Amino acid sequence: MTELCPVYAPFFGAIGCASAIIFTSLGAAYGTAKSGVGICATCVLRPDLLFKNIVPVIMAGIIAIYGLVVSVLVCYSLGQKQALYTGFIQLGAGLSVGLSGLAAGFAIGIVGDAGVRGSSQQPRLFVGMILILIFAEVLGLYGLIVALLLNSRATQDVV
Amino acid sequence: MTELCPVYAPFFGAIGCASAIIFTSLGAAYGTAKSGVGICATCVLRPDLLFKNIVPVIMAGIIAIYGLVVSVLVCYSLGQKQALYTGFIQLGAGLSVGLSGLAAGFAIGIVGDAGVRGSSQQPRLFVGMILILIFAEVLGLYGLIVALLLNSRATQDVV
Amino acid sequence: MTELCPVYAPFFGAIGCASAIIFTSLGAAYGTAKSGVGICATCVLRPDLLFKNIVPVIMAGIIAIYGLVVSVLVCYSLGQKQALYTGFIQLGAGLSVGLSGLAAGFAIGIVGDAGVRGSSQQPRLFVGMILILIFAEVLGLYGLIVALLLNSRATQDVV
Amino acid sequence: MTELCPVYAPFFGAIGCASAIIFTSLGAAYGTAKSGVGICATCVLRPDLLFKNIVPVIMAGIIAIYGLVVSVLVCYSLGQKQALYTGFIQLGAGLSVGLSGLAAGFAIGIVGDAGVRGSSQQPRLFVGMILILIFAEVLGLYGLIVALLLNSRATQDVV
Amino acid sequence: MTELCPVYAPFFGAIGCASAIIFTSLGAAYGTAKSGVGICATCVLRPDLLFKNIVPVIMAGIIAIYGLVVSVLVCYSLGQKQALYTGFIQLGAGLSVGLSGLAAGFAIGIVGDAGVRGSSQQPRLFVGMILILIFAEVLGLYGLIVALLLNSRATQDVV
Amino acid sequence: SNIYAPLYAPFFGFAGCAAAMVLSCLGAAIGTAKSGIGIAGIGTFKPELIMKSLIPVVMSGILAIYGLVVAVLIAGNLSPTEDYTLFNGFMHLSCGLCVGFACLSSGYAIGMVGDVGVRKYMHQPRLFVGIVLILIFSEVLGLYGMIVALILNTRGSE
Amino acid sequence: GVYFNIDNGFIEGVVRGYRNGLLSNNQYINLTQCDTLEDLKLQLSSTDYGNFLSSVSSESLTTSLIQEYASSKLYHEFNYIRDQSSGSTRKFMDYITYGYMIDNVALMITGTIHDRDKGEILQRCHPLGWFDTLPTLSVATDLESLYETVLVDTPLAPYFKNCFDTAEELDDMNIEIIRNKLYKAYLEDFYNFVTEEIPEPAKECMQTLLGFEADRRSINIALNSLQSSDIDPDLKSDLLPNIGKLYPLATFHLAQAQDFEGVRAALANVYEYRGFLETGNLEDHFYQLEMELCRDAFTQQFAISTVWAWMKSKEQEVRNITWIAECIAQNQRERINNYISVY
Amino acid sequence: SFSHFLYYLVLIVVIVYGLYKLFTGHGSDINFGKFLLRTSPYMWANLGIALCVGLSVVGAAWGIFITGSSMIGAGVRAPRITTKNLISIIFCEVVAIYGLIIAIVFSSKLTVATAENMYSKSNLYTGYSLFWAGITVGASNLICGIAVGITGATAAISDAADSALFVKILVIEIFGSILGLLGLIVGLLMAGKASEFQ
Amino acid sequence: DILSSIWTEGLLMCLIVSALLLFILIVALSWISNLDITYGALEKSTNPIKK
Amino acid sequence: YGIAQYREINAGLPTIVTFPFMFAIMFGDMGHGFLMTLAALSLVLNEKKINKMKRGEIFDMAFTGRYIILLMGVFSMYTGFLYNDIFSKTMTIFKSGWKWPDHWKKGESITATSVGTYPIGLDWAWHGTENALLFSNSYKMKLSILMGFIHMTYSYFFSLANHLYFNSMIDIIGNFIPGLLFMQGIFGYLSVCIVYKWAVDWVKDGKPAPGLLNMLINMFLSPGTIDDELYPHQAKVQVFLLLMALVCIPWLLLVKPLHGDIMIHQVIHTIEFCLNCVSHTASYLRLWALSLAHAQLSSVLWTMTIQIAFGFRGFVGVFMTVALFAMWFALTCAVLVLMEGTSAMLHSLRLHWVESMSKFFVGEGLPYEPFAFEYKDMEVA
Amino acid sequence: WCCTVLSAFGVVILSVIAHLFNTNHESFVGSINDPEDGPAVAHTVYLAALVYLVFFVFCGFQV
Repeated sequence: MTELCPVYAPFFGAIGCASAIIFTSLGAAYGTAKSGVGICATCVLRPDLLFKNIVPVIMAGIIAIYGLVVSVLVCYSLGQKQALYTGFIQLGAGLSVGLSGLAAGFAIGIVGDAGVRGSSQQPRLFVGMILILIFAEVLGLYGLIVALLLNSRATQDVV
Repeated sequence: MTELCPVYAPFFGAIGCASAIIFTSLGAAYGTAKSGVGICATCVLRPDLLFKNIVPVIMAGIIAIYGLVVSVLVCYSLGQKQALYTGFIQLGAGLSVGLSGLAAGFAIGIVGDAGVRGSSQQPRLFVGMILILIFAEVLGLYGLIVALLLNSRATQDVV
Repeated sequence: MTELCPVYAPFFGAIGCASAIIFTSLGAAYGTAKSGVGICATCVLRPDLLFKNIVPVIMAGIIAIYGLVVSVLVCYSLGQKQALYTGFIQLGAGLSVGLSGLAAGFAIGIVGDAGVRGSSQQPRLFVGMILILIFAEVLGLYGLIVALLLNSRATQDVV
Repeated sequence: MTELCPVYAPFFGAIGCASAIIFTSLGAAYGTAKSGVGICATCVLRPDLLFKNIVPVIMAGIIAIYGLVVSVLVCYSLGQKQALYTGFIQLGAGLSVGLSGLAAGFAIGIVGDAGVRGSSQQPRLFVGMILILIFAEVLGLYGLIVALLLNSRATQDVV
Repeated sequence: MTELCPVYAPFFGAIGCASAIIFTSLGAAYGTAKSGVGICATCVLRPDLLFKNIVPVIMAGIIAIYGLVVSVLVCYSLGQKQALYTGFIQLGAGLSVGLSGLAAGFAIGIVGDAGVRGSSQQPRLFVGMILILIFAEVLGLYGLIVALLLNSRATQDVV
Repeated sequence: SNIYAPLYAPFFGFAGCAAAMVLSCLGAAIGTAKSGIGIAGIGTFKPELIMKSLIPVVMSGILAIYGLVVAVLIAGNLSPTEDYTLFNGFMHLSCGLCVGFACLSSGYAIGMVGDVGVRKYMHQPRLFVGIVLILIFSEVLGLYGMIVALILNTRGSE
Repeated sequence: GVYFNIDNGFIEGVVRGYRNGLLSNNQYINLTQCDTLEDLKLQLSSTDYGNFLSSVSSESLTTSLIQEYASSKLYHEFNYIRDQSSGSTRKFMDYITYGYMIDNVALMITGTIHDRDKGEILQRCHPLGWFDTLPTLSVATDLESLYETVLVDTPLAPYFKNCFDTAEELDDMNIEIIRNKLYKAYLEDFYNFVTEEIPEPAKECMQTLLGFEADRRSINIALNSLQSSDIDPDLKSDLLPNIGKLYPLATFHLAQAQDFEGVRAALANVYEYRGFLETGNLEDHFYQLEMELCRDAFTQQFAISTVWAWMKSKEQEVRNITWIAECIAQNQRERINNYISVY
Repeated sequence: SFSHFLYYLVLIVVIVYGLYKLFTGHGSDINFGKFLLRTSPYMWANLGIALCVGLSVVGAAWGIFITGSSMIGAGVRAPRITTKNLISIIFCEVVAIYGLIIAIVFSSKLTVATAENMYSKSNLYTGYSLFWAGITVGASNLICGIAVGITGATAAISDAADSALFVKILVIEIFGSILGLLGLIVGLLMAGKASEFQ
Repeated sequence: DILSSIWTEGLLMCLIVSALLLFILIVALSWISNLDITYGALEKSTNPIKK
Repeated sequence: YGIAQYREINAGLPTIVTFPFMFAIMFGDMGHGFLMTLAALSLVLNEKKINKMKRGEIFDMAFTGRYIILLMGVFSMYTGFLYNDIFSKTMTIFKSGWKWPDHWKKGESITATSVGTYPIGLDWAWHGTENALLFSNSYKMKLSILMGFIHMTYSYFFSLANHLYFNSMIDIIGNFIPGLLFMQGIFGYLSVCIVYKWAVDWVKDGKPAPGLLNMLINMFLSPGTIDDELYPHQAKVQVFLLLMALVCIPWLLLVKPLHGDIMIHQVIHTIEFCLNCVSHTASYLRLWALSLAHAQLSSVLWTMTIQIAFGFRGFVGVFMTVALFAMWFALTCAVLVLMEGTSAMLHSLRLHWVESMSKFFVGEGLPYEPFAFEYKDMEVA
Repeated sequence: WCCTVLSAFGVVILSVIAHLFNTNHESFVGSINDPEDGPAVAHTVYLAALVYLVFFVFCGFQV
């Protein structure tokens, strides 16, 4: 075990990879759950805009895709001889994307619930719902940007 | 494993670089969730005021922007041979900016909900609500300025 | 690094500088959010009195000013080969200003929203509001002098 | 103390023999308490069923029998010389039987309350409650068998 | 002291003799608390039933007797030069009797309250209430027996 | 010995297997429980489309198969005889955490939304298309974690 | 929700079996074609109520009598559910009783302002809202005695101390003010209670159903308080529940709604009450909405609010039974089908 | 709450201790792997065998009263459901049967190793395998017991309504029990390959 | 080989097992301490609709 | 955001161009902008047909957005020319940039030589390099802050234009000159700092090169310039600007009130003026932020949603790449243009609503709604 | 309906990147990780361009 490449270096990279999907999956789960509760609860009175209001769950699926892509790439970054430093940045990227996705998922859930409640009652609120969901999504998008930039930085000039 | 540059130095750097986006993302997510509930409540009743009333969610996205900037700036100072000073300062800057952004997000969400509710009835509360959101955002601005100072000397003549 | 100036010495300084802005930001954010809820509840009846009842949010702004000025000065006090004593004292100053500002912020928020709620009815309560706001801001003021006087000795005759 | 009979080994035997009575006693106490509340609540209007309604209480007593028998038969194996192997075996037997008895006691208590409640109103629910008790007690007998097999296996071929 | 009889065994012995009375006292106190509240809520309507309703209190006192007898029996064996096995056995007996007595106290308080409140109306509920009490105290009986068995084993061929 | 193969690596391999199975089982169980609550709630009122509304329970089952497949692969590539590597140990650890927590989260989401949708399905007939759309868009949540598990595991073996 | 079945499981099972006894639309139709009250009881014996009304002669049977006896069996059974459970559910069922208790105490306030009679007043009290110190409270010789005996040893105390000050009751009309503001205090306390200690989904259903009841009481207050003007809006604003789901954005306008125009403008603002007051009688619309939410409660299977849903459903059911019995006894067959229940 | 403040105290003290060790340079002194290696594998194996049956019994009993209490409550209105629903209790305690079987097959494996000798790969692997195989089987059994109990309670309530509703809801119970079968199979697969404590 | 002089491995094993025992004990106490008696059935109410 | 004052300089006219370009400097990519420009053409070309057909949910607010989207699309074209990335991938028409050394080992780390300056936009040689992210980020931080300061100056001059058109002098001397001198003396001094910093070839110059964004925050401490002076007295003379600003703030605080609550309003006015100035100049980093976010999202999608090149020269590979490209195009269109493009739309929209508008636009007046209507064929019920 | 724009883009963009592969361009081909065979992948991507041309012809059924 090299002094700069200890045998326990894979812990941090592996846990980062795990968290990168775990936390975003929890966030997307909460977002989908709250959004769909609102959907089915408020479109029952007036159904025809079910397909229109499906959107927050699409956003949560985008969050899940975000977690999937960051996790698969940090997996691609994993190895056996990797330096402790590499494991540290893989862990950092994983936590960044996962927790940013969790925050984004909370935003998706709450906003989607309120938005579908309004939209079933009044139609022009749908566009504003779209805009807010976009913002709650760009939160997790920023998290993804941070994570991908990190796990790109996690490999060069490594001994 | 230099005394001034220990092998475990970049762990703090990675943790700070991530936390700079996690905590800002959490603050922004809470802010946009509260503001979005407010927007939905006011726009189901007053649809036209939607686009005009979208600003608090923008100011919630400010916290995410600040997290992104501080995270990438901290990342550019990362290095496998980085000294313990560098990791220390990046950790401190990340925590400072992230938690300042979290407080800014709490403030933004709470006052955005309150001001949206108020402007739903009375027309010229919007300016005061905007200026209160301005102060809530400038709070995160102070956080970002502190983080920028720390990161600026994160690699100042470091041995 | 010598045992007089151990390698981990900058940790205390960095966490103190971070926590100063963090805690003053939390205090100012709570104060401004809660007092802004008060403003939004009062101005729907009295829109004109916004420019007058605005003060507590500004006072939270001065709390944030305290936090930033202490944070930036004590940050300028950093350095890699800084003495353990410097790190300890600057952690003390950062925590002192931060938590004093947090207490001041709680006071500002509660007093401010209660006072603006009352002054919605009665005009002459405004002067009492302002008086109590200064007698609460003096808390963050005391934190300011405490932190500054700690910073003065942070490196005075240090070895 | 030798490696395979360390001085701290009999602690686990002591904890096993204590727990084997503690957890079964707690389970049987919950069972008899819930059943007692149920029977006292039902008998005040239906005294004639008091004598036959005691069965869940005898059943919690049977839980106590499990606990006592396993605790004594495991106490019969302790010593200052007993190996770490035997200490682990008796510790594990104690946990198994105690947790089984605790779960069984909880089940008897709740089911007996519900069933005495049903038998108050409609007669042939009595046999149903009795059968539920019988199944929930072959449940406890399972843990009894596990504990006996474990402890019997302990003393053989020990250094 | 010899490793087989380390100096810190008396700590375990003192904790065991403490627990043997502490936990039984807690259980008996809670049991007599519930029984007394039930008596003072029932006898207010039926004064003459007082002396006859105080049996669960008697049995809670008997649980306190169990705690006292285990404590007094354990304290005699305790000594400075005891083997750690004796400390473990005393600790185990103390916890066993204390927690069994605490379970008995839970059961006795609950069933005594329920039964006395029932017997306030149903005069023939008192025999069933006694039966419930007896089958609930049998738990404390078994705790007492395991305490005697362990403590009697504690000083058998102890080096 | 091989320093990259310390003797406690199988502990983390079993960590991955155990966590994967237990969290997948827990998520599938919550999904099944909440979906069954909804099904039984609407059964007593409009007993007919119960079979059509059963599907969320089928998805909870599908979560169970996800957990099963990941866990059985993790078990398959463990043995005492082979020189199990510590990197592979944390690797199976992470595989298990990913799949288990993804299944748990997807189970929570699918159980909640299936319950609410099936309860409101009795009132409005055509809500089933939205219910099943949410069903599959929560399915993908656990599918993503299972794919993570597969790739992370196959690199663990490699 | 798995901890729910620790102690309420038997209560849950018995209440669900009771739901199985609720009357359906088809047997409402079957009871519709009945031509006489004794034919009504003959066909009703086939229903869940069974031989309940076999103790009265046909000539002595009246719609009021069948109302009283059906409500009496329901009250027996609710008391059974109440005393067959303990803890948080026990307090919940107490709060369920507390509304009827508020109505009963408000009724007892009359008879104390003017002391014409006591015993008949106490007897005619409907038994669901009974508490221990009702007979003691009945022997009150003045408003003051009731005021002190209702601030001690009865759940009336918190509401009274919150709303009233040293029995300033003679100036205020009982039914319009004393009863309704007390009901408000009860309702706020109950909503609070549900918000702290109830778990999901009992929470998510009970809170909205309680908000609905608050909305119904608020709308009734607003419409009945515009014919006269001596209810000043500030008191009216105070009198409105201040918690619900149309609060505040609709409550404010209702407080300042001076006429039918104001109330129509205010109430139609919220979505699910558009046209609610525009067509027909508020009875039908409000009871229909109440039964829809109760049916919604029944859809949930583990929730404390199932007992609320069941006993509101059964109360509205006995009200429908009374409606059918009256519309067949008093002729006027054109309004048989006004029954509201949906099962 | 006092408990939450206790968790906060535990977290802060463990974090500060870890940081202290890292800064004094003994981050290796907190050696999780050394702790794993030095502790006896007998302890892991026996904790696993104990906890598998313990958690299986806990989940079994939990589901038993969860189903049975509602079953008795619904049987009051119509006792037609008692015997025909007892199958839910049977499928709840087949989980306990699984726990007992896994416990006995695990107790097929324990024995005495040759003193400090054979404190090596084979026995260590067996110890950890037994430990978290027992945890897997027990926890999966507990959770499927919870699920089957809830579904059996719902089945009781539905059976109180209609007869055919019970048989259409019994599929929910079957799906719940598939989880317990999967737990048993995964526990067996990931535990069997480890040898006895030679 | 020793982790820490005071923190011998046997002490760690004792602490872990005692922690598991303590946790299960505390959860059992949480279950049993939530016993509440159905007092309603045990008090003859003065209301006529019960008597 | 708010109807104009009775005769003030309507903010719509500058926004006509600034909003599309603020969006584009946030958006960047050629390909996504080009597809959205085609979408804009879909409504521009068919404007005659769509005008008499119900907007509904297919277009909705886009009914009037045919020309807005067109202009932000052509500005997206420009930003692509000047960021050099058709979607994520960089194009290489223009002259070769950095000449990395001609001899390279199998896997050696290779630097690059500044043989010249790439004429139009970011140098294509930067693509794929380990320093690309740092270089581009520093570049576009400075680009964002400079363009934002220019936008602030152009918007703030509108306040002077408005007051001059209304022939009010006290408001000019009390708000514009103090406010302008403050904002220039800090942030425009920072801008002149950065432009001088690029202008000098630092290493050849010999004197130290200050950090990328260092000098001003270094100056925050004290007039005793710490080190690394930009130019002769450049770090020294700026104390004059700093003292001018700090003695200007109380003048700004007192000039307007000196014609009961007028002073109370004006103190709040000065406080908000300064706080908005600093906050908005910081907020101008949003352009950078979403530019980088879009670039990285384009990179990641491109790297693992298109062009795996699997099954090269194979019919099965042809089918696989067909499906992969269909999925890639669907993802790019929906996710990228809809989500991120409207996101950047909203960010630049708020930017104009406050950062630029509030510097000069204060007056709110009555709207102009004359008496007429075209038709009522909407079938109102 | 919507496949028309996808087919047109799969003609234009996929063709330009196809030729830019065939031109052995550094930014696309020749790297340490990408496939080294320029014309080989160029052949299959040209085939994809042709099949999108056919797909566009099919989608031209709007008339």
